[PDB]
Amino acid sequence: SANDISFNFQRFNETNLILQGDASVSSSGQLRLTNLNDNGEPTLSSLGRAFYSTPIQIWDSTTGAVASFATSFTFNIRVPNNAGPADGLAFALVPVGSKPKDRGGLLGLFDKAHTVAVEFDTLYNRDWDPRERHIGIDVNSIKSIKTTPWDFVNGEDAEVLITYDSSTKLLVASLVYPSQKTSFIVSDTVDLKSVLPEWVSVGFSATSGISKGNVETNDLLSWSFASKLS
Amino acid sequence: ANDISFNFQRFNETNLILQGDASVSSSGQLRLTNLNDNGEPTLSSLGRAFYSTPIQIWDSTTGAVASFATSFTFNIRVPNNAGPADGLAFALVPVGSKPKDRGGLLGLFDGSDSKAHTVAVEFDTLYNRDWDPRERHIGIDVNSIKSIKTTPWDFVNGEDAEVLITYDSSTKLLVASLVYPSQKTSFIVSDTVDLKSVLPEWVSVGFSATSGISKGNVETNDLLSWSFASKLS
Amino acid sequence: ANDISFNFQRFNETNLILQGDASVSSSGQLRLTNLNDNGEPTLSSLGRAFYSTPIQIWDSTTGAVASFATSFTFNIRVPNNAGPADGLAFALVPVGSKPKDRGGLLGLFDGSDSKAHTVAVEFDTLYNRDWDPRERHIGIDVNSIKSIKTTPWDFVNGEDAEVLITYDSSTKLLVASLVYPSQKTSFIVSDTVDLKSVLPEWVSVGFSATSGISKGNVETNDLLSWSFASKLS
Amino acid sequence: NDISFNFQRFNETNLILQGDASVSSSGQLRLTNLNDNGEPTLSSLGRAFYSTPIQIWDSTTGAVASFATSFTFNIRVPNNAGPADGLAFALVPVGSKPKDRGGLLGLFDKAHTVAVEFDTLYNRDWDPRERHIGIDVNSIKSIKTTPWDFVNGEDAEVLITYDSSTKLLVASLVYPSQKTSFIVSDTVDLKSVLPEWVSVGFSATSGISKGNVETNDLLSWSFASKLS
Ligand SMILES: *[C@@H]1O[C@H](CO)[C@@H](O[C@@H]2O[C@H](CO)[C@@H](O[C@@H]3O[C@H](CO[C@H]4O[C@H](CO[C@H]5O[C@H](CO)[C@@H](O)[C@H](O)[C@@H]5O[C@H]5O[C@H](CO)[C@@H](O)[C@H](O)[C@@H]5O)[C@@H](O)[C@H](O[C@H]5O[C@H](CO)[C@@H](O)[C@H](O)[C@@H]5O)[C@@H]4O)[C@@H](O)[C@H](O[C@H]4O[C@H](CO)[C@@H](O)[C@H](O)[C@@H]4O)[C@@H]3O)[C@H](O)[C@H]2NC(C)=O)[C@H](O)[C@H]1NC(C)=O
Ligand SMILES: *[C@@H]1O[C@H](CO)[C@@H](O[C@@H]2O[C@H](CO)[C@@H](O[C@@H]3O[C@H](CO[C@H]4O[C@H](CO[C@H]5O[C@H](CO)[C@@H](O)[C@H](O)[C@@H]5O[C@H]5O[C@H](CO)[C@@H](O)[C@H](O)[C@@H]5O)[C@@H](O)[C@H](O)[C@@H]4O)[C@@H](O)[C@H](O)[C@@H]3O)[C@H](O)[C@H]2NC(C)=O)[C@H](O)[C@H]1NC(C)=O
Ligand SMILES: *[C@@H]1O[C@H](CO)[C@@H](O[C@@H]2O[C@H](CO)[C@@H](O)[C@H](O)[C@H]2NC(C)=O)[C@H](O)[C@H]1NC(C)=O
Ligand SMILES: *[C@@H]1O[C@H](CO)[C@@H](O[C@@H]2O[C@H](CO)[C@@H](O)[C@H](O)[C@H]2NC(C)=O)[C@H](O)[C@H]1NC(C)=O
Ligand SMILES: CCCCCC
Ligand SMILES: CCCCCC
Ligand SMILES: CCCCCC
Ligand SMILES: CCCCCC
Ligand SMILES: CCCCCC
Ligand SMILES: [Ca+2]
Ligand SMILES: [Ca+2]
Ligand SMILES: [Ca+2]
Ligand SMILES: [Ca+2]
Ligand SMILES: [Mn+2]
Ligand SMILES: [Mn+2]
Ligand SMILES: [Mn+2]
Ligand SMILES: [Mn+2]
Repeated sequence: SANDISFNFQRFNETNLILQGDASVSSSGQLRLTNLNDNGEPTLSSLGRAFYSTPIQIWDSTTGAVASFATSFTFNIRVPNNAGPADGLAFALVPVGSKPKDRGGLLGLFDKAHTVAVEFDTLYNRDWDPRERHIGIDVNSIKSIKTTPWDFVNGEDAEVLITYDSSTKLLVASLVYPSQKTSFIVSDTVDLKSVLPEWVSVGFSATSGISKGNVETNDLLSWSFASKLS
Repeated sequence: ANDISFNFQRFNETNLILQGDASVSSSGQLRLTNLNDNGEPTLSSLGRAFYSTPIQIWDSTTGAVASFATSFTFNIRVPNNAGPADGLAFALVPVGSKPKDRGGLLGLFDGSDSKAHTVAVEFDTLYNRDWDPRERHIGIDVNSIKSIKTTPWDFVNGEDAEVLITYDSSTKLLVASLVYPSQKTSFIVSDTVDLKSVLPEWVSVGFSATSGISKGNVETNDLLSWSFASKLS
Repeated sequence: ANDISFNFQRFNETNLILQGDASVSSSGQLRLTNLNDNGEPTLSSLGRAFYSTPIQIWDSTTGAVASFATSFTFNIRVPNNAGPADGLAFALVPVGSKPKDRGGLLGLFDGSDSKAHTVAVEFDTLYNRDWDPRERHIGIDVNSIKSIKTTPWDFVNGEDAEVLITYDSSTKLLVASLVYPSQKTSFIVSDTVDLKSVLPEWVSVGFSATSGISKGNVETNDLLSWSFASKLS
Repeated sequence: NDISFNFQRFNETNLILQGDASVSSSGQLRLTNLNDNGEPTLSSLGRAFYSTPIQIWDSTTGAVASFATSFTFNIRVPNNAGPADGLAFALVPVGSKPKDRGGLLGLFDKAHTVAVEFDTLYNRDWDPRERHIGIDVNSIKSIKTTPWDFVNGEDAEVLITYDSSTKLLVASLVYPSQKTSFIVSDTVDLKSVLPEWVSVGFSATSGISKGNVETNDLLSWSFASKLS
């Protein structure tokens, strides 16, 4: 029963995605999670999500097996002139068929949750966030089990790698800016069996801010995923 | 680029589109055609099953064509005092394609004058005199149940068959091989296929099978494992 | 579990052990056998070439046996008014083994009473009356030039042949296939081989080829590309 | 010209061992010397390379490899000692011999060498003060470092990647036991520093002075390269 799935997209197409809320694929093959107006500028209170169109098996109830996975992606978050960024984007494992949740600081993921995410959090929410912008590991809550500071760079491609090792239960997320040569990493244990259903949708969720001048694009340029169910 | 790879040692309904009689058993076998509650195959059965996300086979903007490889183990079992019919096939079909004719048309083709935009590799257990060669055969099927090429296949009742199908977009060569690990026998067929001119840009990949329409011509059409990989140049 | 994988679209001497007449050309072809000053293959030529790191095929502590898959493109060219001889083989051999007999023994086996501890897949272009089947063939060779199993091979002069060899350690099935993309012809042979009982734990993987010993029986033995993968379960 | 390997246990048969390096009966790559009590010894120097060279770039085509390596290491310091000197993953010229002991990690003394060091001993002439992960381009004086909170005797998991399209080299380390993680990244022009073909592997040294010593054990190693 040793199952695997791997995919690699250097360009996106709608045909193998479930798009929700504001998410679209551009004619240039970019996954734009949040809404652009007719002038190509990001709008307020935007919420988009996008998932690979086939569910991934994360664990097996008969055998007690848990999947290991790795994903990499390139994102571009651009803030217009005279604006600050909000709210961020996340890679997520969510229940099959789940619909977007609350927007703004809850990143379309949160509002019995069964969601694990890695957030790239561009806006301080004083009720649960650390002060600086951060990479967070989110287990059924917007209040991360662990964060690491992230020195956000406006409009420059970020390259992410997230891995999950089912033998150590360690989830590790890293981001590098090839242009700035800066890099960030966070790691914590997450018991996927105890939090997620057996099958999940994998993909992304992103929101723009709810108030004028708190806004950003949330673009994915490339995405690779691989899972192995031991 | 748009690459995809999967490996199923056990099947689950969650990542398949099942059509007609196809089911996944509680043991994780993909049973393409109908079994009664005693595990005996029924007449005039038709099932298909596809991976639930479409595969990009070629790109009209760039002219790129995918290369792919698939392997699978199948088990065709014929009840005592029957011969086998009709066979099973691995296929690339248009997204949202519905099953076609039963019996000798393997749920992939019909007697219509419309092109199926379907490429398949058939494991054909029943002679249809209007298009088949006389012996049981592996065929390469391009928009027709009349294979562009076949090779004889010495069918073995109820024994696991291991298949490998490869498509090289640089030579346009499609190659299908089958081995019976129990009998140590092997078969192979090869032909060129221009995927761009026959398939749409995106396809569903999976299987189609039919049982015979007449008493004493019947078989199971079980898949035990399936691996697929595609790479769009 | 341990693995090794490599893929060469062009050869370089830096990652090969070359023996006898084997050379790598400035165009990146692995030429196993020699050319005379007239640009024709010479008589009694013998070359071998191995990946320069040994592969672990099995483990005596764990009882694990490797599964492997290899693919390669070869070009055998015969001068006008000649027939081909003797052939080329993919082989697993003991680490540090030296070339064996010329001609019909393909540089892999000799007339000694010692076990060569060698498994090969031969592409045999010359009938040897003491042990061969009548037609040219793909053979599976276990410690002897007298193949445990062969399949006829319709040799085509000077056309690229594409080979795939797989070994599944769970069924012990070794399968070899050849296709000519130009002719769309294909051949396959399969048999079980217990690698633990024949090979040492570590082997060198690569090729062996010979040209004929008598005028008018001669060929080139060129490798154009080679991919290998092993997985020690 | 692509190459991939994965060793969950080591064997001598596919390695070039230099100086003190050995493979144990348990299949661990021990880069530095152990005494009869299984304790690490002073002034040890060991290297170990995959026994086939890797093609890193091609002068005819201008192609540069992308690569990725992962490995688990165990650095153990005896009681009443501190650690020295560290271990490194390196790309070195084919047939390269070990260089200087101690703080030079067996790699330096233009040695046409690129390395990622896990540096357990402050050398005031070139190091930053805290233990660190460094990117080393032809010098023991890293082009870039990041602090590393060394944990005595706990398994460390490393990932190093090199993307030839961005020229970005990234190294990361995690302690699964402590849930701590570290990362450093810089651009490296491999064409201008390495030969076309290299040996890939490890170099490690134990300290030269009493009470500065460590084991330098590799437990698993995966490597993959792709010459575009
Ligand atoms: C392919 O993969 C699939 C999917 O993974 C495999 O299918 C699974 O197989 C396992 C093992 O056989 C099944 O486990 C068994 O489940 C039953 C309970 O079944 C009923 O409840 C299911 C759960 O419902 C809750 O959770 C879901 C989300 O996870 C939620 O949507 C529901 O609304 C519900 O929520 C409620 O409960 C929660 C806590 O439990 C609360 O928080 C929440 O707020 C609510 O109160 C449900 O999915 C299931 O429905 C499926 O199956 C029915 C048929 O029964 C079908 O009609 C439906 O369409 C669904 O498909 C049911 O309603 C449980 O009783 C079993 O327990 C026995 O075994 C355990 C294990 O040892 C023992 O501890 C027990 O004592 C007992 O003896 C068992 O756990 C699982 O139900 C099933 N899931 C699905 C989605 O089908 C499939 O087998 C794979 N195929 C192959 C070939 O391998
Ligand atoms: C990586 O993978 C590799 C390859 O698979 C593994 O390596 C292989 O490991 C196996 C298992 O250890 C080795 O084979 C064994 O080697 C044993 C030693 O072989 C040598 O020594 C033998 C004995 O030598 C003594 O006796 C002879 C007389 O018979 C004298 O001539 C000689 O001088 C010695 O005499 C002295 O000691 C004896 C002690 O018995 C006294 O009696 C005398 O008084 C005197 O003092 C010798 O016979 C033999 O020919 C060798 O020289 C051997 O015992 C055993 O049976 C077995 O063969 C492989 O050698 C090794 N292979 C390679 C390629 O190196 C490795 O394990 C793996 N590593 C991991 C981590 O898994
Ligand atoms: C993704 O692929 C789809 C399908 O090939 C493309 O959508 C088709 O585009 C053609 C060309 O304009 C239309 O005539 C079809 O009707 C489209 N089909 C659908 C379902 O709308 C699409 O262009 C590709 N997307 C990107 C971003 O490349
Ligand atoms: C195999 O690789 C070797 C080592 O790079 C190539 O030889 C070198 O080629 C470069 C560029 O052509 C020269 O700058 C070096 O001086 C060569 N060194 C030698 C010949 O030792 C060699 O050409 C490659 N072989 C093939 C068949 O491509
Ligand atoms: C380290 C995570 C495993 C990646 C393969 C699914
Ligand atoms: C994804 C594999 C390509 C097919 C040619 C052997
Ligand atoms: C190493 C992969 C080979 C498996 C044999 C089919
Ligand atoms: C399907 C390709 C086989 C050659 C080695 C991966
Ligand atoms: C061979 C894979 C390279 C990946 C480096 C980012
Ligand atoms: Ca926030
Ligand atoms: Ca028929
Ligand atoms: Ca012969
Ligand atoms: Ca130092
Ligand atoms: Mn946050
Ligand atoms: Mn037919
Ligand atoms: Mn022969
Ligand atoms: Mn240092």
